[PDB]
Amino acid sequence: RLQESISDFYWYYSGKDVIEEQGKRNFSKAMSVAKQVFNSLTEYIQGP
Amino acid sequence: ALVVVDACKAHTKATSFCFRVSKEKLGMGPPEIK
Amino acid sequence: QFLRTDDEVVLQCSAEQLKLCLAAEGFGNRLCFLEPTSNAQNVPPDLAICCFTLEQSLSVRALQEMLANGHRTLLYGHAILLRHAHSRMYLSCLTTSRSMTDKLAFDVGLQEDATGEACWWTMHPASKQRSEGEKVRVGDDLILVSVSSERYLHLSTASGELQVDASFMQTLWNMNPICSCCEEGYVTGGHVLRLFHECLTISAQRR
Repeated sequence: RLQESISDFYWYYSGKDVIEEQGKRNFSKAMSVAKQVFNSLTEYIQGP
Repeated sequence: ALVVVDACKAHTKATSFCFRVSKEKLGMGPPEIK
Repeated sequence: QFLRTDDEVVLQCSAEQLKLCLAAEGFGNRLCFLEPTSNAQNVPPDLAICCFTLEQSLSVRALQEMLANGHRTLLYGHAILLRHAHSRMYLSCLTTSRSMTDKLAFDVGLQEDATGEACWWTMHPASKQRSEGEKVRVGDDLILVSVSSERYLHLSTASGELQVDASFMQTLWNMNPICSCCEEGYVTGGHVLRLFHECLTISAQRR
């Protein structure tokens, strides 16, 4: 659900080249929770 | 069906042909046609 | 087992339980009408008029970019571009209706142009059993809606016999893949060939 959200978020502004502030800050506080959900399933699998 | 008859009333007992090798006194499907 | 790109499908609906498939004439009488297949014990049906195949399954509106500008796995939510096997044409909808009843019931046909304005028809499930991104398969529930028009393929309940319309009426469909991508030299059901050993021919009522 996250990747099919942010993939269409990217496909929404692929037409404009230079991207401005608040859209990429909305990108930033989404990739900041992506920062932790990306390893929250890795400390389920690095166990022996 | 032996010559051709109409497909308006062509039924199962009239037109049903089949293919066999030589039959004695007796996913997708299996690959048997060459 | 599961659906992928480039399967010869046939769209079923069920209305006595009547089994109905959507047919295609081609080269004249462009608005396409149906043919029954529940009564196969008294009529041989025609399936070459309704071999339908899709080859492109892009995203929800992935041609956002291309309207201004191997075989992939399709999902629930993704778009369909259809193709016939007889006409080699694309399935679309025309905006001039043949209903003459002012109920906003448009009728579909096939278009020689390759413009993806009203030839793209995205996919949606019926119930909450499957959700967005789920696994498409045989024998499922289907709801199909367009992009630039977005009306649903339904059956006629107003007058005459039954035919397919595009209005605000949601009728469930069935995908039904029939022929997959099989190898060369190996015949499947619905391929023309000849029986040489002599040719199996008809003379010039010529029966």
